Amino acid sequence: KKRLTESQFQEAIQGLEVGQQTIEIARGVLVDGKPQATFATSLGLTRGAVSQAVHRVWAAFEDKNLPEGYARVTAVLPEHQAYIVRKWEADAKK
Amino acid sequence: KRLTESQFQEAIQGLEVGQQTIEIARGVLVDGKPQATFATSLGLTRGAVSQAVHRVWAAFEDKNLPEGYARVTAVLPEHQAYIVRKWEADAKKKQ
DNA sequence: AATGTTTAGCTAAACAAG
DNA sequence: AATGTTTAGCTAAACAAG
Repeated sequence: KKRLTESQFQEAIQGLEVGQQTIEIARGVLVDGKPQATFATSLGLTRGAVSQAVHRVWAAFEDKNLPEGYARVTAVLPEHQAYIVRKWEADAKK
Repeated sequence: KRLTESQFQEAIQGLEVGQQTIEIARGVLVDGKPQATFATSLGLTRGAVSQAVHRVWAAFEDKNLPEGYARVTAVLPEHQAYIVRKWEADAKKKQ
């Protein structure tokens, strides 16, 4: 169970193109710790829809909290360079 | 954007794709038909037909990269992101 | 007018976790 | 059994270009 403080939630949704329903679901789950099931029930949504709603806000938070100084990069690379990049990632993981 | 039937089959190889999307994508990319023809015939929105074409085109773009090349995404220290950006230019210059 | 695009958001239903 | 995740495929409706 991923959780956010209100401060972290405010950061997550600042500038985010997100509707009121998604905000309410995400706050209830991530900030208040309520089950996603409660919103699926009350809003007449599939479990997958509620899962995606929480994920949209979580993903936004993650994008604003990358390690200090780090950049996301995407590139088409030859085999040996692609290997090096994946190994930088793998070694950073563990 | 246009494809031969061979390129089209390459595009969809290993792709999870249903026949309706295959029909739309072939019609547009291979046979050169407007997307509009499929929105009408299949009762779909324009955006659905546009996405259908996109799903197969994107798959083709990945298959059609040079042998041994791959699209990688990573979150890295700035200096390593810099190295990757340079490599990306080196690869473009070679191709 | 006509045609094609973008993306937040949702479905279906298999799947993964609890 | 209940609950949460994934993703090709869909719409909505606003935007892009002619």
